[PDB]
Amino acid sequence: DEKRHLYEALLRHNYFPNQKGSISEIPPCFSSRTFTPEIAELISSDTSGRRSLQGYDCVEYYATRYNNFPRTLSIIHPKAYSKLAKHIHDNWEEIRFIKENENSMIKPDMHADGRIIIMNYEDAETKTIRELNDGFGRRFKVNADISGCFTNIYSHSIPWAVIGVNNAKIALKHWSDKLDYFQRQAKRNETHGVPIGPATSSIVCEIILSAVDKRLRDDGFLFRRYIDDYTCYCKTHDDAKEFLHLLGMELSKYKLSLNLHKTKITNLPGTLNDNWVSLLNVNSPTKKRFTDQDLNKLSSSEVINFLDYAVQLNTQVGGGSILKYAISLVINNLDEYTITQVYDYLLNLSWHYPMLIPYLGVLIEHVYLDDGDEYKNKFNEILSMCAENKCSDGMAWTLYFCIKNNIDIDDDVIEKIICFGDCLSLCLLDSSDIYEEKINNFVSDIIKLDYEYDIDRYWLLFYQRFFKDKAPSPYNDKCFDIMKGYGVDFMPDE
Amino acid sequence: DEKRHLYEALLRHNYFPNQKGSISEIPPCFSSRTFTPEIAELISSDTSGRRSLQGYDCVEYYATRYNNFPRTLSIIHPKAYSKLAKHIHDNWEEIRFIKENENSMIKPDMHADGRIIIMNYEDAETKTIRELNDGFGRRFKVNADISGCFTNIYSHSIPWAVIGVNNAKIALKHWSDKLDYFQRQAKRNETHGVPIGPATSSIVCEIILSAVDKRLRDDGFLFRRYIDDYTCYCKTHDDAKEFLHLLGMELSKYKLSLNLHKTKITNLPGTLNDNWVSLLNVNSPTKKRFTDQDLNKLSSSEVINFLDYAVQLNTQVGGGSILKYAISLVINNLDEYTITQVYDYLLNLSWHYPMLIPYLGVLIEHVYLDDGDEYKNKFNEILSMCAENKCSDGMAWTLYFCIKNNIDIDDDVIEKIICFGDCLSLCLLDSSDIYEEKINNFVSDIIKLDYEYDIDRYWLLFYQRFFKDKAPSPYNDKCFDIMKGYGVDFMPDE
Amino acid sequence: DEKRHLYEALLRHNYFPNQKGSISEIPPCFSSRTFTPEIAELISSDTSGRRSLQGYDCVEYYATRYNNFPRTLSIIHPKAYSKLAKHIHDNWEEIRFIKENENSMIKPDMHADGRIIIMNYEDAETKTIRELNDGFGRRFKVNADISGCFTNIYSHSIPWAVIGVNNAKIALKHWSDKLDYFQRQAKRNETHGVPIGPATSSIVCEIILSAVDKRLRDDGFLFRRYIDDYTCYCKTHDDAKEFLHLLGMELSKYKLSLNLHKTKITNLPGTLNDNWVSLLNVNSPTKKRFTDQDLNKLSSSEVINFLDYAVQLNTQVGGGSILKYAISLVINNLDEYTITQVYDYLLNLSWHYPMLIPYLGVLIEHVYLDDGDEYKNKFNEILSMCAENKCSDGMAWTLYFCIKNNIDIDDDVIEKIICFGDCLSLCLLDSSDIYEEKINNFVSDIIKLDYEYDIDRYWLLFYQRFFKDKAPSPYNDKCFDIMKGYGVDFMPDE
DNA sequence: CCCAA
DNA sequence: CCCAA
DNA sequence: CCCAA
Repeated sequence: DEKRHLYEALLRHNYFPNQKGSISEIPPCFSSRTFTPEIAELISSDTSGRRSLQGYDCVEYYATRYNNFPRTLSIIHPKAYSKLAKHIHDNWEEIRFIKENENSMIKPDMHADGRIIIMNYEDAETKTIRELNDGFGRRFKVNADISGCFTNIYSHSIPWAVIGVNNAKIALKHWSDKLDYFQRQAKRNETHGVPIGPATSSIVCEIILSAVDKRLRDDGFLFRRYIDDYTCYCKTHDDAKEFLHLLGMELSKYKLSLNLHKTKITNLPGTLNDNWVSLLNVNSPTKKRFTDQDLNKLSSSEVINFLDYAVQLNTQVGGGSILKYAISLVINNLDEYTITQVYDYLLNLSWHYPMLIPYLGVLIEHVYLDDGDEYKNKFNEILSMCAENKCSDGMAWTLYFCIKNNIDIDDDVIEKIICFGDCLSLCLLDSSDIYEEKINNFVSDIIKLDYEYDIDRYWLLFYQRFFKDKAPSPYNDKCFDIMKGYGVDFMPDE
Repeated sequence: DEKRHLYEALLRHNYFPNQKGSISEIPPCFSSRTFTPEIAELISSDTSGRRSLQGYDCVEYYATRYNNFPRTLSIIHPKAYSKLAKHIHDNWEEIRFIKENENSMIKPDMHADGRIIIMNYEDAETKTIRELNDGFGRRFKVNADISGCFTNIYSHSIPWAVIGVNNAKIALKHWSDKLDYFQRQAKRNETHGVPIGPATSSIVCEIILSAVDKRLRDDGFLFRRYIDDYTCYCKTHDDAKEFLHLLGMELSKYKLSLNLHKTKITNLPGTLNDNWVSLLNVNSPTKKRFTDQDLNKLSSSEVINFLDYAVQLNTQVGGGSILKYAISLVINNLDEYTITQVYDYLLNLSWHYPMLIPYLGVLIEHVYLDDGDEYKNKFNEILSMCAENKCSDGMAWTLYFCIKNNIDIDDDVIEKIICFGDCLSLCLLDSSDIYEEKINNFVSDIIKLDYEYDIDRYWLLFYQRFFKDKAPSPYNDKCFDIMKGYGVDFMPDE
Repeated sequence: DEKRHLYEALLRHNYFPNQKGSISEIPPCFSSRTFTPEIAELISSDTSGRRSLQGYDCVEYYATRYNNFPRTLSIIHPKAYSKLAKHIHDNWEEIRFIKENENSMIKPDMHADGRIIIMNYEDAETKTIRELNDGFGRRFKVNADISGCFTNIYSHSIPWAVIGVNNAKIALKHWSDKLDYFQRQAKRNETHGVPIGPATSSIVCEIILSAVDKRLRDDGFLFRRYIDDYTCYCKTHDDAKEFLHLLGMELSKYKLSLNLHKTKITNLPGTLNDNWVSLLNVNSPTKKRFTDQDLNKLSSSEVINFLDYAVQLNTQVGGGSILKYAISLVINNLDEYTITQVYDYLLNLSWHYPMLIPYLGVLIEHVYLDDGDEYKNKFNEILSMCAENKCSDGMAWTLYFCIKNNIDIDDDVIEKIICFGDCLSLCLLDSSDIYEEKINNFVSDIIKLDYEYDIDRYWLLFYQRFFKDKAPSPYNDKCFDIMKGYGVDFMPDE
């Protein structure tokens, strides 16, 4: 069923930020499964407890981009998220028009693994044919980015996209207003912004932007929207300017604005991908298959020189995730002679760029990690860099590697982890049970601060300690008790 | 025999512009065969008919270059061309000194297919050895282009190249003066310019430039001439300047001038080809043979990324036919999975660059052209672009593909084809017999205009309608009747 | 034994400049073998003879770099070199601390072929792991070159590096002062500069720079020294500036200075090699092994286009020996169809860049050198270029090829060789015995000039003529008689 | 692997 | 195929 | 080999 798959996607698969295709932003030890729709129904049915503050804060997870710029993913508190997901499920007949939006490529869709939101799920076949069909006969390409699609989207504009702005103003119940209310409750009862990473906020953004897509489609524009990025194909240059103008009016109707720095008009034919993508693939040592596995095994010189050229392209161009693309090109065609060289190169690049840290888990088995403790020092230096740069993705993945592979962590970097206080990193540290007293001191400071949003920012740590009977429930409601009684575990075993 | 091969080359093979090596400028449905030297002798023997105007105009065929710049190829009227080819044949003993010109690479030569003029016929072996032998010991390379070798060459300078300028001035019969007269009669009795594409004008240009080559050779210069482009290899820089000066005086002796924008002096060692050629071949996915056909079959990612890199190189460098070179690199190593992707990419690039249109005939069989009529819309949009940009090569090749592969053509683009009025495109439209009344209206307008040059500009259309008994002969001479009686057909069946 | 291997390395293997890894700076017909430590002991024991001048001059050998910049290698006179090598051997216990210097990569080391100094002997395994371990956790790379490590190194600073500057000043016997004296006697009793190429001067430079390396190491700096080039890896930018400052003080302590033009600070991660190295290897047609020899045989188009791209990279970047790297990439994977093309390309590039001349010996057998005498003209034009540009490496290698392969040399270029008067080229000319009277006139001019340094600059030519009984010994000592009596030959047969 | 320092 | 939006 | 002049 579409409805049941939507419910299980919202809670069991796309609650945590898990929208990436190949490697996740979060280590795989964190999983939102065993959090079923029945449990969320029981949470939403709970009315006990008193909150001094209005709304709920969320666990914040800082993941670096390719330019080391932090992006704040969020894990919503399960009470507010359960209510929001239940309301989205209950009115899915009125919401599912976002599925039949041909212009939006990244939208809800029934996937095999159980998700609804997967970025870049479509294959290169249909992708290539689609951009060649859209770009045919047109000599201008328009790239326009919404400035604040996650950070300043208007929750009160959720009705305005559904029934119209004027009709929603006269009408002030409808499901869109309740969706607005629950989306506000997801983040501290704040009217602006949505948590990045869950599919509920992606559904809300699709609902808001579907009216803009419909208005642009009714004017005859050929365009594709990936989340907030619009790519339009225009026969003439005034058509590009008119698309930009009409998109500006349609975004300003819902209190949104184009990123004036990011919008650009290029001459077709450009490239189907970015230019660095073709530069990398045309220089890839693994670009041709041989159908025998011994032939397509890369040597040391090939991979080392290709990664050096990738660093050259990242410095010179820097138009995207060049290093991650090249590493994913060469990481699966390695032989056992060259594992140490590529692994040390990945260690250096991962110290410089934390987004390359998860690739260390690809070759984490072949590398003799005991050795002469040099790898322990390198991993702890990576942890120091992650604590200094305040990035949660690299620290979480490195801590996952150290816990799984029994790499020892010094006390000095544990002090830096507590000073940073990333919720997922502290969840991993609590799951190791070595550092119980420091986690206890941290959560005691959070409790004695008596701020409800401070507890909400570490609800996952508090629930992981409560579920293992290491700490009482910080809240006075029954949501944590309901989740513990039905065996909800966000750090499950295999 | 050299003489008979020359005659049959001039009339049966190199009458139409057919000097290209791999793919012709004209679709293969047009052929100058079945136009034998005996028929041209009979045409030249004909003296009947009266012309109000002096000379003959020619069919004009606008072929795009790599930068979309139009180049006007010309098909000479068969009366003037027959007289010109007969005069060139009859005095071939006095003309054939252009064969023994070592500096001119593109010159008449007895070829297997029957032509005398084929551009770049020589193999990479002798080419590579020749530019390495010429460039050895020299540190300067001079590239100097004649500005108007086709557009402002002096017909009265045809005697001046043969017997000398002063001796030809005192002499004012000689065969060079009659060659001048027939070359003038080839284009409207105009003293300046030669029709591009036939080998008669190439022979005339070789005759004129052979004296310049002899004067440069007698001074000890090591140089190579490709049509109008001079490439000289010099030990010192003053030798380069002295070559430029002496070439300027030798060209000004025959009322020619160097293209001052195009001339340049580069430092040896450069590259044997252009720099983009080596950039393409060093990045080519097909650059290495494997001797088994399954191994050297390119995947989708390889060809798509190589063509994206080719578009990048065409935008960034633009020093030559980059896209045509890369397409010819990858078009013969395609598997049946990737035919649709590469064909759609070629359709887009061919809409943007009409010179890539003939490559659509390489994969015209494997593509399911019926489908859902999308390919029909794409071909008609290409026809619209060709009508708007006023290019005859792309329109002629697209019309050939549509007629051969039964792609339907709307009336709206037929209006644009009649508005453009390309002679070869209208020949194809008349050969389809669907659009008889519109072609009849067009030729009725040409007849009622009563301009002899206007009839000469569409002589091929008029003769194709006369040969199929769809229209009477527009002329009053017996040339068309002679060609019809001996079964001359410029649109023959296989 | 380490001591005996050091002695035989200093005299039999690393007397001549033979520090290169793959191809030597000197043709292999020159060999310093059959010059044993016993013979050098006998030379140093000799006290006969009188010298008007103090010290000895050395044979000068001008080898081009990648930018055609001459570098003066030197072959020390065997009396001064024998004394210097004997003194270095006799106190090797006090000198061998330069072996245990971890920061210096190019240092004395017991090698299989008998040398102690081989540049870049270490494999890519340990090299790659070492630069990845050193560059981990650091974001700045410092490249600082000593300006005059060969040309203005202070011989009187040899004690200052050993016992300290102040202690050596108070002390004014010690072995360092005698090493200073013998190093001065090696080059004309001059206090500044060392002869480039022998391992004795490399040992002296290592002795001087070992104190600087120790002072930089005791401050906690992570750095690597290749001859005169320092590469330091720093966590912060002030650490880079502090390394530069401390290295400046440590060099100024021994009257050395940094090359202020060459020093630079780059951002890690850069590339393990230079950027052009990865650009060449990522574009190399031979970069992947196939384990069957027929598959990894390069075609003509592959090598020709790769060498054209290499010339493009050498012109555009010019950061190192790009052409030599690419030629060594493609010279060992050639098939017999493409030998002529690559050989002519190498002939052109070797005329333009004499450092590529030794590669002509790789394919000197497969090329039909008799032919139509064109290769003779090309080799003599290369000899003319070498005489004009005053380069000894290209002339010596070309003369070796002409003598070995019986390529005739005209008298006109022999005049240019005598006018240049390179000692090794004249040694080869004397070893051919064709040009005996011209070599006799040259050495008669040197003798009648009555300058002892002029005889010392051609001591190798004088000894080669004396050993073959073609001329008497120019000196009045017994060193040449000792070398002749024990069969020392610097041009030995196989 | 293949250069140079 | 392999990124990101 | 594969373009253009």
